[PDB]
Amino acid sequence: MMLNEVTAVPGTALPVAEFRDHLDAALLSYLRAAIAAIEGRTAKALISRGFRLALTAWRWGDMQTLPIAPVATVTALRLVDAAGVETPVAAGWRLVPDMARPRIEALGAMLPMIPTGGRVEIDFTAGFGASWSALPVDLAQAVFLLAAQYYELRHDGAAAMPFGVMALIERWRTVRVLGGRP
Amino acid sequence: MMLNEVTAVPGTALPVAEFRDHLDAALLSYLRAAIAAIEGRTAKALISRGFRLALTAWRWGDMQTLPIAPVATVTALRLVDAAGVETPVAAGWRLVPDMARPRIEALGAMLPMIPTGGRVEIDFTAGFGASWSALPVDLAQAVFLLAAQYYELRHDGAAAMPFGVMALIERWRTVRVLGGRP
Amino acid sequence: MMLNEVTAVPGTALPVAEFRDHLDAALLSYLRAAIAAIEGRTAKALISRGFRLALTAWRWGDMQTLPIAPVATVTALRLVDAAGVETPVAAGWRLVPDMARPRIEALGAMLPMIPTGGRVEIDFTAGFGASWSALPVDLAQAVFLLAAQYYELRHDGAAAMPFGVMALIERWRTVRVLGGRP
Amino acid sequence: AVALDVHNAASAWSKALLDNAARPSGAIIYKGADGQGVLAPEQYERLIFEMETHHQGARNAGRPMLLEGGLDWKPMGFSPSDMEFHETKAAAAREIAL
Amino acid sequence: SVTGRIVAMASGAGRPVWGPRDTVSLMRTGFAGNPVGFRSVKLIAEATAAVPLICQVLDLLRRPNAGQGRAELFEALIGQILLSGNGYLEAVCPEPGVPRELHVLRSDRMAVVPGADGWPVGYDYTVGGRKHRFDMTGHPDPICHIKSFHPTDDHYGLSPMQAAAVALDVHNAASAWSKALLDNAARPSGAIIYKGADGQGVLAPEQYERLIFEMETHHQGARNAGRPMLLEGGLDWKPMGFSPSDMEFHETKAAAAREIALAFGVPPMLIGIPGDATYANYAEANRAFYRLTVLPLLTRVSAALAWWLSGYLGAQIELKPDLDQVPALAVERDQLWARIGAAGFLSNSEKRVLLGLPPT
Amino acid sequence: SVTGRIVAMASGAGRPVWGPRDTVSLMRTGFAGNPVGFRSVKLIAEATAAVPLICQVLDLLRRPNAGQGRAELFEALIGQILLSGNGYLEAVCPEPGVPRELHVLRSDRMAVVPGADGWPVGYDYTVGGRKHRFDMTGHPDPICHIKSFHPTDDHYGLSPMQAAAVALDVHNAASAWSKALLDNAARPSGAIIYKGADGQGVLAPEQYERLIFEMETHHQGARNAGRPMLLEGGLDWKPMGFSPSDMEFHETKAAAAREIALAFGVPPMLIGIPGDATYANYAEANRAFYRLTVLPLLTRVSAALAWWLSGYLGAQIELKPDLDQVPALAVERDQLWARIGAAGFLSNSEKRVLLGLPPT
Repeated sequence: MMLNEVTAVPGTALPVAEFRDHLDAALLSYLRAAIAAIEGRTAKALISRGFRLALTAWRWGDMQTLPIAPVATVTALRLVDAAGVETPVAAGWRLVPDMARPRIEALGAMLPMIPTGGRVEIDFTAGFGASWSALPVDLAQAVFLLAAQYYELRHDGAAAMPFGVMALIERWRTVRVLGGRP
Repeated sequence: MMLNEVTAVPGTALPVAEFRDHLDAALLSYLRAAIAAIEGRTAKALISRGFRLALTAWRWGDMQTLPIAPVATVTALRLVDAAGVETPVAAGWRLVPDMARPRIEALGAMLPMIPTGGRVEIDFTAGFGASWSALPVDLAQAVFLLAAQYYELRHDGAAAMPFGVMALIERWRTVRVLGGRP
Repeated sequence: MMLNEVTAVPGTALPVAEFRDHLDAALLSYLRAAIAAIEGRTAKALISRGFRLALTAWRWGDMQTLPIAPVATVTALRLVDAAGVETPVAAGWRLVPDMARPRIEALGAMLPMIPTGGRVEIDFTAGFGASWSALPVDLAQAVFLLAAQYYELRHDGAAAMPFGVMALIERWRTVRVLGGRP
Repeated sequence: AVALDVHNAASAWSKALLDNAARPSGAIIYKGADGQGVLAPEQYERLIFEMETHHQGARNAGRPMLLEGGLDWKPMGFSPSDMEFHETKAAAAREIAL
Repeated sequence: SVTGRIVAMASGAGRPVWGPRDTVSLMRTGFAGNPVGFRSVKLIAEATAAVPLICQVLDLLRRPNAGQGRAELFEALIGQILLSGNGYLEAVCPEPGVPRELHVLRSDRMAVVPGADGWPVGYDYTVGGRKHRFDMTGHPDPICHIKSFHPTDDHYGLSPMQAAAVALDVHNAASAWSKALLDNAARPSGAIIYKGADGQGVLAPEQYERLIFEMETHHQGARNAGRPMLLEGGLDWKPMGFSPSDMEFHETKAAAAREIALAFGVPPMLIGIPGDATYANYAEANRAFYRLTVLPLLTRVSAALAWWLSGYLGAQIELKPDLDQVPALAVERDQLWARIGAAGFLSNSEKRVLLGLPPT
Repeated sequence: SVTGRIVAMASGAGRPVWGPRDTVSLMRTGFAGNPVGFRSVKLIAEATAAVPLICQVLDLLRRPNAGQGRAELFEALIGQILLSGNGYLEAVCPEPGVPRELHVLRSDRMAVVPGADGWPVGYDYTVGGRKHRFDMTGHPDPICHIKSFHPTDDHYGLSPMQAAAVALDVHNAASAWSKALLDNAARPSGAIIYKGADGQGVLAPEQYERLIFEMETHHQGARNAGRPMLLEGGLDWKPMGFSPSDMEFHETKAAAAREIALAFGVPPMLIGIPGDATYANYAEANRAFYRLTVLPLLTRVSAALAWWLSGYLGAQIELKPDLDQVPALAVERDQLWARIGAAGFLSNSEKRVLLGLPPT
């Protein structure tokens, strides 16, 4: 399980003008430093980039839920060999689009069996929307409440409002109560 | 279970003039950043948009209560196939309009059986009213008490009035005491 | 159980002049934002509007107490069918006017049986009086103590007097000690 | 006549104690970032699933139940379990036969 | 019989009224699932098949079919009357009289058709998707249907397992509770809490390999029980426990095991349930076993066999258990001989007849 | 038999219907895995092989094949009927009549082919990748298939181990719980907490070698139990405990051991399970053992042998246990002699016939 993204957000999609109105190379540097901070706490994507979940062994035979939460249209499910055969399989799975458990389950059988050493790599487009105007506005406000904080204080100094950065992203985090076997 | 809305609120319905009188592109940016924050804590809609609850398996055979609370006039209950047959069924259910458990129960039998892989998608119009003047005024005041706070402080700084933002929306949240099987 | 009111208070009944003397489109906006806040905590009505308790199944066979507390003169008890037969029944019940349990019990038998899917809708006139001068003056003072607070501070900032907003409405709330089956 | 009432009422005490009594095996306390806050339906369906599948049943007795920040599991008990009016019903049964 | 006209049609005239159902689900989790339900049926079935039967049918009963014998026939027969309350005995009869073979058709693959009035018109052996439709419109009536007493059912019997259906679940689930409690349960013997200089901080891999080594080599194992474990600044060892260790659903599983044996009628001494000694020394426990739940069950199956087989041979044969040649009633056999043997007022000719002996 | 036409094809006509499976996994963790399941089968198998058989076959039974003898043949045979519920006995027959050798083919390497109607058409001994396909279309039918009673299966039997499959896991896992609890468990007798002048600070190697020496020499061992251990400023000794010490899954493993013996039918007194005394003094425990789970099992295997071997010799031989020459029924043997010996109303000629003695 690697999950290294393919292409980053270009920056023409991030709201540098709207952030500036909320309060440019530094402004862009705090917007993404607050997007990465929030999407690392909530396991979201928020700009619908392209990822590559290149793992080596399925956790189940009808599973391997994807780490990044808002997912749509898995592009390919490649099965390399020990030498890198890079053969794309096209059938045997289906993405169950959920905000809770974005998973790629099966087609009535097991996942495409993984060659010994031949890791499987899945590339998908996970995120809310391609443009900033497609995000949930409470998650967009949390990015602003955080980026505007990174901008106003440069080193780790100290100052809990009713709906702060935490209270806004507390409903986008993943709720898990399993630290066990399955 | 996806629940991605179809069309957002245009903004001509949000009370930018009344909010300005309470204290315009920034004002509109804090009104919806406070509507989304409050309707995410109370699981309400407040402007009666159109949604799409596209799930894959019913939780019961006479159930699948809808996530957004104030619901009216489910438009369609489509049953796609594995290829996307998009066949709309017209009978077999009924919406029980409740503020507590907005559910689409049955017609004396099971729900329309879901094709294997052929997710069911339900599109409904959930909300209080089409215009801002139809909201419960205490929920409308909570949006103002929150939006006027997002406007007066830009980053997460600190300052509990008798009926604050929390005490006003505490009676619109969903009260659940089941974390179990049914 | 929906309980969506029919017609709101016009505003010519709310005491905008008396509130102004206590301290006009904003004043009217805080009066109703404090009436809705107090009547949501006490489950009262205070202006005797018209409601529609459109439920689907009686909780008992000699019951279905009404949610809004001060009730008088239930207008109709309609029994629609699965298609909306909208047939008004006229006998079989009686309203027991109480401030504690405003209930519509029976006439020596069960309630009018509800058609399968054919929800029953009850429309009543619940409230203290048609004019503001008919309210209990302690409940009217609580609306002023709250509306005058919404007016003097616009966002959720902080500051318990002997008879405050809470101590005045603490005797109008519903006291319930059943979270059980009956 | 009194021993019959004590026997009838203590027997209906045990029966009613089984018909209407909420014994939970625990509770998943979710305060949240605020002092109080519910979890979205997207987090409920996820949580209601991981509890039903992995943490409920006889075949799931001991799963270590990773608890994130904010979440908490308070194991609840049932303090008086046996012998509710046990001897007072037995002594009443002996006084009827007496 | 007169009411048979109105109850048969009200139940479905000439249509298969199948078994109560679940008659196959409970057989897997009540017989092949737990030892108490397995040993209870096995104890009753092999004891009932071991009792000799007298003929006031034999050659046939001793060698029923080319497969199972007299012992296996009754076991496989009683094994159905206990598991489902229904016992079917098919008989094939190439020549008139005593039928050649007797077969015990499993009761969950058999349904009754009430017919027109009262008594059924046939039976349907339904395996896979195919039926056979036996016929009851004859004098032999090839199917003998032994039913346990069912108060509310009209065409089938009641299984003692159906009564203990909840006790079997409590026993199965409490046994799987203890097993799962061992398969997935993280019991640590302690914890090395390392807060660090900060409020929280991990220790480098150079400090992990050192710490993982000094714990494995010097502080783990039986040969390392008591090492004083110097704890530096920041480090700490919190000894963790395991509060409920024994007896997880111990008595509720034991009480459930006693209620399964209670339903089937075996005394818990015989199968081996650890509990109070209601019987003394297995002399009365076995005698009460053969008297309360073995012979009363056999005297019904044997009586149904006799009346059914006597419909083939031209006689009204009787077939009852031989209460003399049973080792379980020896405690009762001798106390009879002691009473009549010590009775001197009557002569030897009188007491030979009293004890069942032919005079001399 | 008539339904045999529709059930055989619905189960697969002429195709190997293999065993329920796991018949080899449970044999390793239920017989060679734990002592209770090992001793239970070993106790039943050697007791069943030790009972003499009467012939109302002998020379063959006493010397079955060039390898195992009469004792080992029945042990290896009953050892399969207990472990898997299936017992196969191959017979090779160069000359007509009593076959030369009897071999007990292991039941997990054998599958049944139902054939056309009812009874099987052959058997497949599948070792490695090769089969043999015995043939059942003959009068001798070289394979004798002893099945324990299975209510839902049509071609195989039920193993008493399959019922106790969960109790064997609870016993195996609770025994490995205690073992692993000893192999990886850090029990320190204390801890020398050294916070230091700061909130946290290690002690130099010059202070470690000094401290590690004064603890090893003066404060460790049995000869150093009570040294008052002067603790300077900053140092501290926190005596650590071990809260759950004994009885980790103690009763749940004992109750599991009792349920394994319950399923196999042995009284826990015989194998040695510590528990309540249901039987008194092994006089009734052994008598109930040979009466409830040894002779009922032998009277089936011996009956199947007789009917199968009588298909070779031109006779319908009977072969039943010799209930006289068994030391386990002496408690029952004498109480019979006491009842009929003390009976004076009948003459010596009558009681010699009652006790099984040829008159004189």
